[PDB]
Amino acid sequence: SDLTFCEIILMEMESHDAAWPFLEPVNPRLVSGYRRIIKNPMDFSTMRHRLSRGGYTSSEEFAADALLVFDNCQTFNEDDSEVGKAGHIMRRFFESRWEEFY
Ligand SMILES: CCc1c(-c2csc(N3CCNC[C@@H]3C(=O)NCC(C)(C)C)n2)[nH]c(C)c1C(C)=O
Ligand SMILES: [Mg+2]
Repeated sequence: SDLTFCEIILMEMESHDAAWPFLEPVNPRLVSGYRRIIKNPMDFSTMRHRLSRGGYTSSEEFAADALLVFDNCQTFNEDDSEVGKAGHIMRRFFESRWEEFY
């Protein structure tokens, strides 16, 4: 039941217009300094894969990964960059959906 809500939230994030920076892992070969600055990368497909194999024991673990996506986004990208702007939309979306489930 805890995992049901995560499937709904993850499905909605995956299909969101603003999800485009977060659908796949950042390729550090293409992004100078990413490996240096971001210690714990995370993205929606990594969450999908972990959800698929049953690798989340609780919804709190799922939310930790979601928040990590947006913490990494704000650590690496300017708030007015295209990726930063998309990350703020996605972060607010996640927080608001998470709250109306718990
Ligand atoms: C800015 C990199 C980044 C992305 C991301 C995922 S798809 C994407 N793009 C697609 C089309 N044009 C804009 C941009 C792009 O390819 N720019 C060229 C590079 C910089 C890849 C050489 N960007 N997602 C996250 C979370 C990122 C970071 C650094 O946090
Ligand atoms: Mg926080």
